[PDB]
Amino acid sequence: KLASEESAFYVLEHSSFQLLGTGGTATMSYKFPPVPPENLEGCSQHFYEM
Amino acid sequence: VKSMWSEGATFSANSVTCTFSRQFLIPYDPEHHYKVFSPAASSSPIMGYSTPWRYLDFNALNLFFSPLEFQHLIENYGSIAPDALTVTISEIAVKDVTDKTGGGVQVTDSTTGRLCMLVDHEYKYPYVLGQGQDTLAPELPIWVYFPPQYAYLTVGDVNTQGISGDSKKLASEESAFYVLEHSSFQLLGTGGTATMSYKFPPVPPENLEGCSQHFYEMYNPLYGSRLGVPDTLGGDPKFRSLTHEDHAIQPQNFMPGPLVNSVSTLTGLSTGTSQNTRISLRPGPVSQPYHHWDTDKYVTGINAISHGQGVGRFPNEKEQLKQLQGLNMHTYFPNKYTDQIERPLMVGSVWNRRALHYESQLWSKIPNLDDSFKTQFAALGGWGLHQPPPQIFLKILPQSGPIGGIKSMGITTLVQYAVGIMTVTMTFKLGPRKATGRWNPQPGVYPPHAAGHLPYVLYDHGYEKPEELWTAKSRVHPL
Amino acid sequence: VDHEYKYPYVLGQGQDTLAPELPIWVYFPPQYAYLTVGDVNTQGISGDSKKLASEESAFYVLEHSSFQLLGTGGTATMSYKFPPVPPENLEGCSQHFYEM
Amino acid sequence: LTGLSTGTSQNTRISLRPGPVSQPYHHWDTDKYVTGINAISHGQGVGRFPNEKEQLKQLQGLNMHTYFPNKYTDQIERPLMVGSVWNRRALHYESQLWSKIPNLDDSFKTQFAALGGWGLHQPPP
Amino acid sequence: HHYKVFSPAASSSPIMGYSTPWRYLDFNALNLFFSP
Amino acid sequence: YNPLYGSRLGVPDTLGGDPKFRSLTHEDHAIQPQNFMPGPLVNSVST
Amino acid sequence: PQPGVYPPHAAGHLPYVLYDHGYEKPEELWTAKSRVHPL
Amino acid sequence: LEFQHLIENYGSIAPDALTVTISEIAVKDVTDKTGGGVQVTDSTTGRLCML
Amino acid sequence: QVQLQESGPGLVRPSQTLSLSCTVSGASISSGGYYWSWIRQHPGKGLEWIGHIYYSGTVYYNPSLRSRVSISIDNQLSLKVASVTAADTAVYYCARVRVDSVRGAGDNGFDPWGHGTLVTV
Amino acid sequence: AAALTQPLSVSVSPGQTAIFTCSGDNLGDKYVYWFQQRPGQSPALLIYQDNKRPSGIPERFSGSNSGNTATLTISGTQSTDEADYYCQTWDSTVVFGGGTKL
Amino acid sequence: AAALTQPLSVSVSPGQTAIFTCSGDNLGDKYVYWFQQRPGQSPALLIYQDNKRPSGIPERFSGSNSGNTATLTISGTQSTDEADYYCQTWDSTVVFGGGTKL
Repeated sequence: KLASEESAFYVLEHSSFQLLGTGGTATMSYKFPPVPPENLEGCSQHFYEM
Repeated sequence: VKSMWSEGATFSANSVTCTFSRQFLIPYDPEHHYKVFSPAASSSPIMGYSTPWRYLDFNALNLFFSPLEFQHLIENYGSIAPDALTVTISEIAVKDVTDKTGGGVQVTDSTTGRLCMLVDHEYKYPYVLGQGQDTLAPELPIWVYFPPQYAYLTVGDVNTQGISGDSKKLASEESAFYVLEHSSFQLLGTGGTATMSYKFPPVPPENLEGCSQHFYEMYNPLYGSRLGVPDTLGGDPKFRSLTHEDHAIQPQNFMPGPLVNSVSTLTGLSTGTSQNTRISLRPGPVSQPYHHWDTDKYVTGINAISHGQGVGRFPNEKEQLKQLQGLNMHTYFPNKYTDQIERPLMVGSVWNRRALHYESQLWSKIPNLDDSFKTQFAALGGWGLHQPPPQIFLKILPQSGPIGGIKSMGITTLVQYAVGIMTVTMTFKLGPRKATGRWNPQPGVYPPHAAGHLPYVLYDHGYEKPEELWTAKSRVHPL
Repeated sequence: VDHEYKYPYVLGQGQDTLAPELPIWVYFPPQYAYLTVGDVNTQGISGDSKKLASEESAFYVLEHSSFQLLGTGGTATMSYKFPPVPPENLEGCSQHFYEM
Repeated sequence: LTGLSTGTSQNTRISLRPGPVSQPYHHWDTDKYVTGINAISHGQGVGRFPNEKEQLKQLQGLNMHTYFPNKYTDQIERPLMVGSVWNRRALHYESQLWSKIPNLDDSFKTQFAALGGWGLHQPPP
Repeated sequence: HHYKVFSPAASSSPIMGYSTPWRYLDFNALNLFFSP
Repeated sequence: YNPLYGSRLGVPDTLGGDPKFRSLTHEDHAIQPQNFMPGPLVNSVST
Repeated sequence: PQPGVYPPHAAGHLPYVLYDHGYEKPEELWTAKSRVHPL
Repeated sequence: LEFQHLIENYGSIAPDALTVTISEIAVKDVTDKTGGGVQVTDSTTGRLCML
Repeated sequence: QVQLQESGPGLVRPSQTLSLSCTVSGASISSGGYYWSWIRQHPGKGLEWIGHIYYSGTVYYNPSLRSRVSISIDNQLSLKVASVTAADTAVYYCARVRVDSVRGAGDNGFDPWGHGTLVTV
Repeated sequence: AAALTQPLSVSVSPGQTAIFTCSGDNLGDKYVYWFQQRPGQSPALLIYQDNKRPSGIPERFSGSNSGNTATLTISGTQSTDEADYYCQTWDSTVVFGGGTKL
Repeated sequence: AAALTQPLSVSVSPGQTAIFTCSGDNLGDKYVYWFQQRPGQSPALLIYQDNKRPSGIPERFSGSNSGNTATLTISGTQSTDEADYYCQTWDSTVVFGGGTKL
């Protein structure tokens, strides 16, 4: 598989770079979208026997 | 406060602000001398001075623009002209080597060493920045910049001392010895920062758009011509009128531009004395192509520069072959026909330009000698201007110990080197694209390649540039 | 009216369709046509060349525009304003320039 | 005939017919009318040419050679010669008013076109 | 009301045009604004 | 120019359709490419 | 550089332009996904 | 150049002020590598008596 | 491959112009950046450098033998050392160096040498 | 530097090494080139730029350049290495050394 | 690195050691593997990852990898260690060494 016109070469050094020396601190602070829950509880009944 | 490595262009309908950042390295000088020269030519020799300083040369266009950003520049806009420039020297880490004597090199860090930075805002020292030499910057942001040593040529007095014919340019009263240590020197220690903040003069734009029309074919293809053309010669003219098929004798109101020694395939075209002094004016004027595409192959010219590689990397000037220029373009005169290769200036004329490309210069310098014409656009690409962006000279210091009271103990220049980060931002006043009621899809903007070997991308130092230069005139005007 | 200069300009080349010199004759305005740049081929028997269409060639359909439709009795104006141009100095000289 | 002409070897040869604007193509010498290779007729033929008597005065004209003492070399072309004055080819009653300066860059001088007229960027639409 | 490209086919750089079905007007000369 | 460092561009070696450009060193002073030409010299000669 | 946006053709017969009812459309359809996301 | 500008422009000279600033001081110490001979680190506790 | 062949005149004692020549085979000398040296070696002693020349006329000399020798190029690589009252005959080599990039320190050495000619004085 | 120092001659046996000295002021920040001159023949470029060897020179030659000296180490000397070895630098003209006769 | 350097042969007696050299550019930040090839037989993995030995290899073989070289030290060579020893790294494909003939 050789390179095509759709192939891409993302050099990460074209960006903003907190340079972050000795003792430095940095944060991200993401916020999750509204996602449906995972319902950590089983069932005491078969669905075909209701 | 946040310390950042800044890089990237931000476009607008108005100007684009393109910054880049590299890591520089002011290496060392074991002797802080000035080291005049000893050329001693034998056939006008040269005479120089080798300053112990480091300037930096961010001249080319392929540093401010990524290839994606250059492609976004070409397919969206129709002009470009710079208007501002700031050069920030970021975090400096001047350090010293302790010579492990069994390992050889051990690099600790020095807090007392400094980095003498001088900005030449007054243009006191000679300007060697815009001549196209092999020390500019790395093309990719991961490599380390090694800035070049400062040196300059002066004018002296040619003598003839030797046996056969040995000439040597010695110092005259007009010769000059610019010691750079008679200046103001931001001393710029470890962690220090310094800026330049230049502002470009009003320069004419570069018009990144071709033409969909020949300049000599701007008439209605029907309807003939109101004027006449001679038939008989010799005192009895007997002029006749024209029809719509007379295309080779249609009268034009504007002439083409000059073609002073445009030929095909040393010194090229050259001034000078009898046959052997002969300094070269190599890439012609700016009004001439040196590489285009005729009906079968690529014609390549005597007056061409290679821009790399050899086989050469030449810009395809297809927008000069269109408007009545080109390489083997003779002019004819009916004088009692005289084939001439030189075309004169011809008071009403239009010659558009040699096109700028992705790797071209930005400025050079118009020299301080007077009465320039036209000089708004230099050769080798770029603009070329009175008062160009000033040179930023960077020495480190000669910290010179130890002694011991009488002794010349140690090395007395101990050893020091400085690394850093230069973040250079430049804004380019872009013009809006010219209007076309065209209905055709304009040709796409992609850099030229041949087969398999794609343009700028890493392959199995990896990264390879195309065979031809990526010119900037690929959309149509429509004239 | 082509105020944006989108279409090619064929007006000022000196061809035999301008206006009547006398105000009693009827003007027949000329048909619009233009030349473009294409791609020269060589197809035929001996040497026959023919400029075919290239990617730089253009097909300006004028019906992609704004069109004052201008029926019976209608009026329409243009109102151009000339740039500052140097004058034409309609006066000779009573002196040679090399004899001053 | 083609007048003065650029182009390839001998046969492509597009014509730049009415010279530049700095040249006459018809005036009156001591006996007759001299009429030039680079003339346009403006009608009729015998021709209808403007009598440029104001260019024959100020050191221009048709058979005006320049001479150089190089080791004289008769040349018919005269160069631009950094301090120069060439007044113009005169406008007449039937001349143009504008033509167009083409959108390609770096014009000189192009404030006045040939065939009469001014010639300007952004002409009357 | 076609557009009628061309068919010049020179034989010795030919031309290539388009014939728009429109009418422009050309008041360029000086002898129209001024009487003698 | 800087009297060191050569030149980024090239200069022809062979002529006749096959160019074979070469690079430059710092000693190529008579073939250094200039971005500005000199001015006109219409009949400058000596006696 | 992202790939250029031009309608597909094969040889000589260019896309939408008048030829000697004249006007001819390309052989393949001009699809709309020619720049990359990057997913 | 400044002395030449002094002679060709003026006709007298007399001093009236003088300041002497001792700038950045980097008193350092040699550690005697005994096989290299000299290794210069930097000292922050050493000083420079100025009178 | 590039080979360098010399030319020896023989022996002249009473102070005549010692002329030599070095025709280069394999590659022309006006084809790019390469110095062309003249190097001596006394029999029983170390090497000695006279000077080198570029194809565009510029020539560096030894500071001890500066006012005696003369290097020149007419596609011949001549050497015209005069004032032979000091009896130096030793040996005359030709050598080629690639021109360095930074002009400060020599990046290359004398890889293609000549065969050497034995002059007598 | 401008005057390279080199001793007269060295003595070696087959099966060991022979390291020479090319002394010089500030020779660590310089390039040193070694030349192998067999008797009756021209010299050949032995070791260039203090570590490298060309294709015609075998892989038993190696050198160094540290401080004020530059050594040339022969690993496993054969019965054909009895040749004068000269060190050469560039103190802005050319500086040739004396030569260690092997 | 991409070209490993190794000398021709070494000479030893019973009762001592024989240390070889496997030179290479930036070989300290790499893995070097040693292979014992007795004559007439295939090679065997002698020392892997610059210090370790497998169960079939006895505890008298040990190596190192520091700087630009990697050594293989045999402690108390017997009369059966006369074998070609090759050093092998991985410069993204595989790089084999020359071989010190013992």
